[PDB]
Amino acid sequence: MADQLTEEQIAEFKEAFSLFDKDGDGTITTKALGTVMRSLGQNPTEAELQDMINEVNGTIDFPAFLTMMARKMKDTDSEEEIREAFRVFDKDGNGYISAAALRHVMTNLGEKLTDEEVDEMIREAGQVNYEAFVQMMTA
Amino acid sequence: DRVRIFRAEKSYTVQSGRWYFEFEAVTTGEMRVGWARPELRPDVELGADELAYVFNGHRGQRWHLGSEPFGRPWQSGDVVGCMIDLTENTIIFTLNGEVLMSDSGSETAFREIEIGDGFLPVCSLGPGQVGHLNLGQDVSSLRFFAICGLQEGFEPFAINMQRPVTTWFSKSLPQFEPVPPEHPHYEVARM
Amino acid sequence: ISHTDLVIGCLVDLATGLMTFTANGKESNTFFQVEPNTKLFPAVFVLPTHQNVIQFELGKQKNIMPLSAAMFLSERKNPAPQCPPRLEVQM
Amino acid sequence: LFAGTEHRAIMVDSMLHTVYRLSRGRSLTKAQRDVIEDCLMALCRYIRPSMLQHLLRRLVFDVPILNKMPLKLLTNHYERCWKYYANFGVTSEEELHLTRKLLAHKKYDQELYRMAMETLNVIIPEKLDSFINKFAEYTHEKWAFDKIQNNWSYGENVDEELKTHPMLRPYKTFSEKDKEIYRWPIKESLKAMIAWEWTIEKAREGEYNPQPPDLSGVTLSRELQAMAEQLAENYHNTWGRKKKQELEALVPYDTLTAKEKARDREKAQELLKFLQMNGYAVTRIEKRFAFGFLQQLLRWMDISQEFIAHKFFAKILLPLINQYFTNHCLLGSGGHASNKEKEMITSLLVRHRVSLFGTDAPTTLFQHIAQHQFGDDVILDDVQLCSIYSLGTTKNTYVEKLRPAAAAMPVAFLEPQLNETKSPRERAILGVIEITLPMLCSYLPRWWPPALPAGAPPPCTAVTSLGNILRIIVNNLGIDEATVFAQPIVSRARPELLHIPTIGRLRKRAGKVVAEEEQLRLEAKAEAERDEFSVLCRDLYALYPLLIRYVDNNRAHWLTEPNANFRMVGEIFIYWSKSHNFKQNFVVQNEINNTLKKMLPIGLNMCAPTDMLAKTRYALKDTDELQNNLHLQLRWQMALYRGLEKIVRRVQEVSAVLYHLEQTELLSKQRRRAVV
Repeated sequence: MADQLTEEQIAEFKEAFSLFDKDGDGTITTKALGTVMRSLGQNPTEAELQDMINEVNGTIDFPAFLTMMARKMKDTDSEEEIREAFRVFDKDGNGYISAAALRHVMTNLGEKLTDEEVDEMIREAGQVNYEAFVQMMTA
Repeated sequence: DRVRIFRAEKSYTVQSGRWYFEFEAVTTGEMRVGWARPELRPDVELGADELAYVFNGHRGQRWHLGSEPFGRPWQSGDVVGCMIDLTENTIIFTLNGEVLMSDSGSETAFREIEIGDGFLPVCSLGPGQVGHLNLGQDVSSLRFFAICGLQEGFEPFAINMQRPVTTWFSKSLPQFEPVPPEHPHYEVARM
Repeated sequence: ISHTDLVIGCLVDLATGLMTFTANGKESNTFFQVEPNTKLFPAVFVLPTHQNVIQFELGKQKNIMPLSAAMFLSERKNPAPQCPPRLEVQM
Repeated sequence: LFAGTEHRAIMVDSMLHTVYRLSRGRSLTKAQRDVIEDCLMALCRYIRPSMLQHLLRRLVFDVPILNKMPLKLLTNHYERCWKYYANFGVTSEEELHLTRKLLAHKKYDQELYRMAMETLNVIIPEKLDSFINKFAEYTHEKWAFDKIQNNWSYGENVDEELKTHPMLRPYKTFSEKDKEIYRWPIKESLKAMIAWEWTIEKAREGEYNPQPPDLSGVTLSRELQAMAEQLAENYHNTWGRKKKQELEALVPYDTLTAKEKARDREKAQELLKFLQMNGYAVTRIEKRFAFGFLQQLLRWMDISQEFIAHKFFAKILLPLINQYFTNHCLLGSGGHASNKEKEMITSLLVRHRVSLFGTDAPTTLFQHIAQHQFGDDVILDDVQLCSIYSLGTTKNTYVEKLRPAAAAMPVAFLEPQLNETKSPRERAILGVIEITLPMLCSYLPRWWPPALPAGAPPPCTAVTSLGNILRIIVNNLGIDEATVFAQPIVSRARPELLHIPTIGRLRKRAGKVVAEEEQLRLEAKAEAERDEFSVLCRDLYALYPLLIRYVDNNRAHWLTEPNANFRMVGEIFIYWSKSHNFKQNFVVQNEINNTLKKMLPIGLNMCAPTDMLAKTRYALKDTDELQNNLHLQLRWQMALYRGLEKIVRRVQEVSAVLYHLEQTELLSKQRRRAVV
């Protein structure tokens, strides 16, 4: 799903891609793919370069370029989302969220979870930490 | 030589209730008292296999499939009671009327023991050690039972027995015996 | 390291109590003589050093009856070697 | 499933190496290497540490000298904390290597503290040409002695099934074609012994079934075993450089195995015994850590004053953590004491925890007296900085309890303590006739801040020594009966409730319980009726008072049942309703905790049962269905024992039992990422 990127990145990507576009076709060389990411500050080595082209002839087209841009920014946000997800629980922001302050924040979020499952969330997990909570949520 | 193992006859096994006896230790050292399964092998050290539950009074540790430190070691002339409660799978050791505790403070030396075929009291005397085993025929002949064990609910062992309980000791004289077919090292084959 | 099997056979004469021992059919120097009314069990003592160690062989020689006739009063006249299940190896 | 591989240990030894061979590489990404590094530590567990040292010899070769890297440090710490409840020298080699290395700085101290528990150009002399033939002749003298014992035949061609040895002769009976197998080897080893220590000369006299002589007549001395250790490594250096040259066109000596060093050492112990003939003898654990520790301690206080006047500080933090590690992990006793006095002047939190550790691990009397003088000077300032003294005020009291497991200077501070953080001042205080007068003084005060402080050392003094302590307890009884600082007051209460006097305490505490019982019943009446929070507060204060109340009740019961096995019957009856009231009351109790209500019912159970149990079983049923009217509405052995107001007393114990009886009594996968 290519929707996980916001607009201005694609605006920045197309600005970067058209800057190194070969003839305006939207084709670039295999080398220029490395240079254009380092033109965007991203510095992956040839290991992260090699597996991406064979995932998709030396001719990189702009949708074929963009689908690789989705996956490189999908994995990084997938792990940094869950610590800031725990930030709203604890009043301080460290990881010390009291279990008393959970059974009204969890029945009031909008996935329509009733009292039985937020119970079932808890007794199959005092204040619990964050890293056990990112373990008990991802499962 | 080796260590002598003392127990009661295999008729006297228990399957339920809560029971108790006493054991005076005259000269301390290597001795061992506790409770054992009825099918007890006389070759093994008392408590090394899964057939015994037995406290050691030399350095204050319990023996079952190994060791773990437990309570104070001995003096010369102190009473070491033992009691079991099959209704809750517990084994409790009392010293001088005072209940011994673990390193964690827990008094129950062993929990969650399977009942199985039963249990029966067992002693063990090292070389030189002298100590008599009051199995509890006369209730007044006991000493520290009234302090602990009486109002808890534990009955003594020989509470209503007009004859004393016969005792079985392990010999030292080797005798011949047929080789068991489930022997782990040796096996025969009549061809 | 011997690649051959040392076979030791023994000889017990009941009406005299004279006991002798043969080593691969070659008679050894030793011998033994006992009291009149005494019994004896056949015996082998061994410290094992192999996967296969010894074999008790209940056989007869050229003109003497095997151990089956010795220990069963119903079969004292039979020279055929037998091994009924009452016979076994103790330890 | 790999638990206990005594079935096989070679395939897993090769497999454990090629995993770490694939650990660092040029053709792998972050994703693929994280699979392997998680596969490695998953195999570092679930196997016995017998086979673990097969790679641990190889890791300490590579990592600990350099600050890839964390892949070593991770697997290391998961094995050194795997048996703490040969390779050991390699670890200590790595331990000093990591110290030589001392973000990445924080990734090291965890794994560290977890482990805290020329021959061709060398000239040959005149006897060296005689020794290269004699160590060739004695080699043929020992080899024919060994083979012929295992029935080795004689053949012109050396056959393995025939066990033929065509070299079954001496080196003096061998030509250049039959001594060339022992020409270069006995000449390069003598050249390696000469290039290591230039001593190739004769200084002593000399010493087919060829038999070697008794070369083990003299053993290895302090200079001979070190030279035999120098001959094994030099034979390993020349053959090891030969292996590094041949395979390009790898095991050292000190970090060798327990099995590899057994076969390599016979090449030097027999060669030094062969060199010892004809006079050609070439003759040239924790305290080491403590030595470097004191060496670091000198540079620390030197740098501490260097910053006081105005890299290593992180290393100081790295050391203090290891110092706190080794102290908890625990001639040499003086060296620690030397460092103990070294750090104390540097103070004149992180180090203080290590200081508390080092004080718990227990010349210095001058340091003690200077501190005691600094304390009294601070006490002069206290009567009139504070941070450096308050940390010293606990470290001393730590030490004052440590040594129990400059007397005037201590006595000077005692008067200073008596002069004027009051509880902390009362804390280190406990750590004759003048005390005896004060004993009756507080007794008069109890008959009626520093009152709490004075009783602390008084409890410490009477315990150092009978009825005097019995008077002090009764003095402590009425003080609480009138009544915070009751917590530390209770801390000394259970410390000496050892040694009639109990009966006086029984008559005293029975009133104490009943007053608490009335206070409980009042709160119960308050519970029967904002005022809800006030009743919750009042019960909390009541629970607070009950905390120090039951604490002395336990140890006193440890002599009452010892004696009586009367007044305890009242004490059981009084504490009965307390447990009944304990049966929201617990809600206030649990917050007060952040138990004694349980254990009080335990000791009283034996006493209450000391005073027909079917009726007790029946009355328990009505108390689980007031019942006092319902109470109004082996045994031969037992009656032999029991013989050796009943309607209410049986009703009393019955409900206590039933109260005690009551006392002892999915999501789908996309839903999980949705709620995240």
